[PDB]
Amino acid sequence: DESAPITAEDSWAVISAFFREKGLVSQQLDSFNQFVDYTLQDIICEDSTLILEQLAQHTTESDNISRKYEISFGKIYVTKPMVNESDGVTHALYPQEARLRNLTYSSGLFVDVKKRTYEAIDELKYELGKVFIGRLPIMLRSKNCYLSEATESDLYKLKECPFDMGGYFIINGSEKVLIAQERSAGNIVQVFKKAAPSPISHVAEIRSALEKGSRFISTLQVKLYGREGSSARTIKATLPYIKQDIPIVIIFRALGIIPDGEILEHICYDVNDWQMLEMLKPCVEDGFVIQDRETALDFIGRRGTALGIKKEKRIQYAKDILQKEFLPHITQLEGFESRKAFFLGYMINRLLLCALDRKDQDDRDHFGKKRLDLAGPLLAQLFKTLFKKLTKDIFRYMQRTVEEAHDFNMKLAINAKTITSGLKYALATGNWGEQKKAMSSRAGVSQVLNRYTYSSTLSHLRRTNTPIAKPRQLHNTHWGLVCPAETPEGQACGLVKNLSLMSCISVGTDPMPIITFLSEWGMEPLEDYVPHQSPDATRVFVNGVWHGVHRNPARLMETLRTLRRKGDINPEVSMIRDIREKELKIFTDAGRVYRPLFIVEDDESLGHKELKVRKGHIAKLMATEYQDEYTWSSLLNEGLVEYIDAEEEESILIAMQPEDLEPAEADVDPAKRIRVSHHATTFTHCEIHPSMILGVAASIIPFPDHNQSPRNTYQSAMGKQAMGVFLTN
Amino acid sequence: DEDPNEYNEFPLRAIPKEDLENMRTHLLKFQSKKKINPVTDFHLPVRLHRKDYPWVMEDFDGYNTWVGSYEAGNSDSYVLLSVEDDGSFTMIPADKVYKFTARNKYATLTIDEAEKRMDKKS
Amino acid sequence: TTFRFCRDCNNMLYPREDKENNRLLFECRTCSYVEEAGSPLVYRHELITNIGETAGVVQDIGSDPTLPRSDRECPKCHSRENVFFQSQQRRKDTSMVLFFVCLSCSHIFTSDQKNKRTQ
Amino acid sequence: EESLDLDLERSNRQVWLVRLPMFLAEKWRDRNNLHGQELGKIRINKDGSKITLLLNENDNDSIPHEYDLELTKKVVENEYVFTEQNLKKTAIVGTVCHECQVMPS
Amino acid sequence: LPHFSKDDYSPESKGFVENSYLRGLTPQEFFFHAMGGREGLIDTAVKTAETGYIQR
Amino acid sequence: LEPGHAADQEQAKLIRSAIEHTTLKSVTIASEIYYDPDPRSTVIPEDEEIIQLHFSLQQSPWLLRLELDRAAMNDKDLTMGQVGERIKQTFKNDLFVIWSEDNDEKLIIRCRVVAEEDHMLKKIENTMLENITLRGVENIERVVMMK
RNA sequence: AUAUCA
Ligand SMILES: [Mg+2]
Ligand SMILES: [Zn+2]
Ligand SMILES: [Zn+2]
Repeated sequence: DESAPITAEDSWAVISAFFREKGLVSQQLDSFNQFVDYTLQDIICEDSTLILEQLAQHTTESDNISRKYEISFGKIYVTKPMVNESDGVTHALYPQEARLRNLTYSSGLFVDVKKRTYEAIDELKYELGKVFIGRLPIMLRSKNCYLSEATESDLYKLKECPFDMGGYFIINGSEKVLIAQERSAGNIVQVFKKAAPSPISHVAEIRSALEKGSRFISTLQVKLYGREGSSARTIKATLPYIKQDIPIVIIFRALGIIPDGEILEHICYDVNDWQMLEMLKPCVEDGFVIQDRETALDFIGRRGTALGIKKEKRIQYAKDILQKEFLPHITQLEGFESRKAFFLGYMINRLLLCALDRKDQDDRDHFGKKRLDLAGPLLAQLFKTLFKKLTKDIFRYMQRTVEEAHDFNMKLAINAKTITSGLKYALATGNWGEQKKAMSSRAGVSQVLNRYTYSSTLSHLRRTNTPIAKPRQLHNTHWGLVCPAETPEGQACGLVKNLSLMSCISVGTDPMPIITFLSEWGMEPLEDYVPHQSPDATRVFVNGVWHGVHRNPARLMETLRTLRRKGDINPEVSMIRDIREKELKIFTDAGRVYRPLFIVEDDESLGHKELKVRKGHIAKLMATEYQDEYTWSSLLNEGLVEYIDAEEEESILIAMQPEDLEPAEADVDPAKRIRVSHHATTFTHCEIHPSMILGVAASIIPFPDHNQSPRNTYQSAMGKQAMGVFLTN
Repeated sequence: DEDPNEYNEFPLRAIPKEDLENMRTHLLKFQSKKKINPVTDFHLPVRLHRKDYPWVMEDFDGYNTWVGSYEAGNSDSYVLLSVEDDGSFTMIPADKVYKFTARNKYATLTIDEAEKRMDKKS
Repeated sequence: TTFRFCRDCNNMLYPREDKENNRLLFECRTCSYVEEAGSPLVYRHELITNIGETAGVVQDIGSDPTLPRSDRECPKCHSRENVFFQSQQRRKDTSMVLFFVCLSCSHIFTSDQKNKRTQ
Repeated sequence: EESLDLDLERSNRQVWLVRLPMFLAEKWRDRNNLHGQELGKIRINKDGSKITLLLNENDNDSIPHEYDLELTKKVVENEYVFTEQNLKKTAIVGTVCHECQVMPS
Repeated sequence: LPHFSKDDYSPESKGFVENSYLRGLTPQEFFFHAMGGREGLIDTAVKTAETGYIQR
Repeated sequence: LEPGHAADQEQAKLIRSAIEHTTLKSVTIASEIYYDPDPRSTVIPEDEEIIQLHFSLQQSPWLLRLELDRAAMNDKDLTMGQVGERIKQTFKNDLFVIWSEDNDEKLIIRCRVVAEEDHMLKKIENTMLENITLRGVENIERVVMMK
């Protein structure tokens, strides 16, 4: 009977395993680790190498000598935490010594540097170690921290409390917690109705930004001029570095899509839909003046910039803007006009779809469209601006030392204090930016960890800040991800979110294994799309980048789901199939809040649709519970349980209780609350336990289902100020 | 299974390494809308020149010109299969694919003047 | 409406009246192309629309678990297996009429007890 | 020859355009030019037109797997192949009569 | 909520808390009461400064 | 309401109607532009009967044809006659108007002007929907009756 | 400057 359905008490055996593995601050640690193991290297390699060329006067010896010098950055190293005492000696440093001597719990950052030299005469370049760069503060309990592989008895000897959970830094002896910052997800197409007094009635916006590398915060607006009842309703778009909004047509022409109808094919996918097509006639009339690719680029080039007078100059510009500043996600490469044209057309399709009252205006408050910037990405943002600060100070040195041939001394070149004190400042003060000249910088990003009570400490490491439509309200999308009660009263009410117990935040994976997988599984590339040939084609996106289309999504979706539930596709990756809209969006993306749910399958030889997890797995876990071989990961790879973010939640159907919401009806207690039914035969998932919708503080409230809504909101604020033993140490 | 049927199979010479134009076999693609007919007394002549590099294609004057631009790549790739008199096939990889990429024309004594008129509009 | 393009240009067509033979044509403003009109209707406004109601009805409509089911007997195959939704035309005014899509014959039937449809 | 001129498509030579998986092409490169680089053979089966590609045994040690081909239409397009020699002469070699995609196997 | 079928205008779907506080709230009832509860806390919070300035 | 007619619900309705703003847009199902070159004979066989009368007991070959909603034409009490009269009285002698009877199944208004005419009529239909006031006072919308 | 108090 090891394949018997699971009861309601059994959901706790799964919850036990979730916490045995993840702990209460998996988000804080998993973020930092990702930044140390991967993110750090990629930051050293984006701009990385810098060169200086000294080309002569070509008069006569000692002239006519052209040289080019290189400086390259290879592997990045990072020691265990250390300290440099006054008397030279460097030695290991444990968290307790840091807190008492007010030191910083940081470790050394070391990078392989190489310095090449080249030379030519009056075209042929011919050729003629590990350096310390800074001290990076470590987050306690992370991979790099001493306390990570520490046993219980170990911690006690180290004068640390085993109940301490890590997730903070130690800067000058005070504990500091990075607060997750909530921002709107980028590379996302959103349509909004521009209010009653406006020339423009609707706008299609895309906040395009790179996953890493400079991060061009250029937002493209696709504007529908004219109001509901105004003649000549044209569509123009505001392009980065271009003062005026160019009529869509000219953009397509400048892209290479020259005749109307070839242009129309990219926007409207149904040749039948006369309604949308009539709406495009004004645009065609607007772009009638420009007839070829060249004249389109000139028209774009005319409208500066400044203007930048000269015919050859303006046409050359528009080329650069379309390549480097227009739709920078997708590609910033050359020959990708086809990709960026179809995207613009997908945007115009969405702009018109909303204006034709077929789709709703985008919910600016949908949680699925929000990201959380944790300790990882926060340090990554800071380290970028701090490493480009160092990179361009070495260059200033290479000029100073090639002028006087003063022997390019390494220690004089790299200023360690740049990155060391640059991070120490942020973490200490809290103005997340460079440096003692901060504003606007975002203060309160780093703050001193609440140590009043143990619960107070826990709830501080799960706190979310939202800076600046109706944000304070509890959204439906906040279900299972954020606590409905734990929020402040006054000013910050509903802008300070607290994570539910089972909530985790996507660390950010690689998109290529999925893009490579897709093409191989029937995905026709956008570069060869012919809308009227395959008109029912499901459009496939990976991080707001339209990669192509697929003819039988039904089978593809099942393959991709089996890929995740096996482990082949990472479980933190979100994949959604909106059948009605004919779309398949995939997210490898960092910052997405997810929750784990039980998987339910129609798949059962014996009877109905039943929860994959059986009483045999439950005992298989409680066997491992008695041992203190079957972990949470074990349930995850056996595809019994899955991770679902808010966007994916949209397409699923969840049962609250397993047992109570599974077998149909073939007296009743009056004292129990009135409950609904398991009418659904469609159930894709089941709720592990509904109490998990609550955060750390609300989870101490006895019978919160018997209190008036705010009385609960009050307790999850007061318990933070209740006295008790905060730590055994 | 058993083959009660017959199959005609030809040997494929996986691309010969050494070819005079081993290096360049390219695809020139025209959209059907362009309606280019190779069998035209007019299109007897044709010149293909790099524009200084998009390719420029032109017939005798008075005839349309096309511009050729290079398409983006992918994991799969295209090969050109040709058949010798003997059934054997020789395959050659496509170096580049260009979408052409021509004229109209009727774009002279205009464009700049039309935009100006449009400006006399606002 | 349903409009045509110029063969040769692929550019759109503008209506021209042939004053002499009192007939409607479609001219291309990029080349010398002309073609006679199919219908006399050139422009249709449509304020009180019905196009959007039964949108996105992919044969995979049954594979959406989010969609609710009913035991209503189909007008065609008489199957008591169907998924239902409301007018997908995202307007304020819009009635709460239901559209049922057969999990066998795929025919779209409504609950409208005021009027009779075919979409 | 005539500089900047294009060559002879007038002959109406026909060729086929086939999309091949990257992995297969990788294998093909392995074949020696000296050998003549015979990668394998193409099979045309009747009882409906079916075309498949099979690698030579030399290429891999196993049972050769056939790669089915999906025949496709010319599309509303005219595809022509032009070659450029080391000499940089340009010739209009042939027109693409048929398109096909070799599926991975 | 994801526990409901689409186009559900039923009392149970659109936030009708059927139960007494003595009986207890279902997870759905609990979250909807929480949404409704949060609204009041928002105006209590805001009104406080708006009301203050009116007085001045 | 006026002293006397204070309890008279029908008097209330009369003022409600005389004050609540009504535009040609609120009654229109769709407007259409057709090429109907013979003013005397129509390419739309439906309309054939409307001509046969609004002729018995020179102009543009381009026709503006709009369909009105019977249900809408009733809630905001209106007649084809009175609607048509407004259009006729708006454009004076530079627009030739005909209309289907209140009895007749479909509700139609056929309009013609008095080289280049396509854009001209698209302006006339915008003027018609947006600027033509049928009943009511401007700025006054949703008028409710209250006891 | 953050957190908090009624
Ligand atoms: Mg008090
Ligand atoms: Zn034309
Ligand atoms: Zn049926």
